[PDB]
Amino acid sequence: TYVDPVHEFAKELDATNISIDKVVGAGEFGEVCSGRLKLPSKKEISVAIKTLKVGYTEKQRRDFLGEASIMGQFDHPNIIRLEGVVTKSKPVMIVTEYMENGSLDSFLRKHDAQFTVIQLVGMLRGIASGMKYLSDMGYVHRDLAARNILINSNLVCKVSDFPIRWTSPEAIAYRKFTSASDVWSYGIVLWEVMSYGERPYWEMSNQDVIKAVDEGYRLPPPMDCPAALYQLMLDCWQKDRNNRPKFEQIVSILDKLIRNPGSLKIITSNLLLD
Repeated sequence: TYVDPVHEFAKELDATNISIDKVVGAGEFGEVCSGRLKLPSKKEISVAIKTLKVGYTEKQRRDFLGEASIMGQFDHPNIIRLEGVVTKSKPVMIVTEYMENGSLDSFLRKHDAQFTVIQLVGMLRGIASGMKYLSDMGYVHRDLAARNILINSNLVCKVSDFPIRWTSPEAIAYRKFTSASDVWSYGIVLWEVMSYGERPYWEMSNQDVIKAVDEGYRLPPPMDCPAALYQLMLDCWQKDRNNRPKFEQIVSILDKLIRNPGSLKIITSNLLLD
């Protein structure tokens, strides 16, 4: 079980063991960079590193470290790993799993139509497996989107970031956030992946995204989308949240498609009424 909140779930790292190799850019609370971490066993790994800005407020520090207090509760291959934090020296740091290929939406946009269907399904299965663990822990992510999935050098996808286009109708209507609203979001991620990082609902007015979805309109099948995967999207996007599949069921569906890749050969900016 997840517990809503730092040193209970995060290792205090010795800054001597951290080196910075490359500055990436600015983040919400400070700089973002990458580098290397020397583990207690002397193994050296690549890591992503985020710093808290100089002259931070106490609220900024709490909100920044709050990420680590959440991430550190999870230990799963498809959830970004927290290596630890530095708090006893400044700048304050959060050190996480290095992911060579960055955010999934931007990665896919660079590689439009360049992966096999089975490669894409493997990415999707990893995301679903991470979400099955989060939901098993009782954690509702609320921000599941391809931009919040990171992808490593071997194309393994992992949930990160601990949004009207990704939010279920009931969560928009009255803030009813449940694991079933994360399943809705997963359906949108499925569409994002099969579309190679197209923006869900493009740049439709937000009021129209809300109304169209309420009226029964759904994102159209991506080009060359397997029928099985478009059906899975529609299932994730059931109006009745109780009729959406559970994450365990999504993982099982994708595992069957991986085991029977022939099934993917059956193929299915305007919204379609469902």
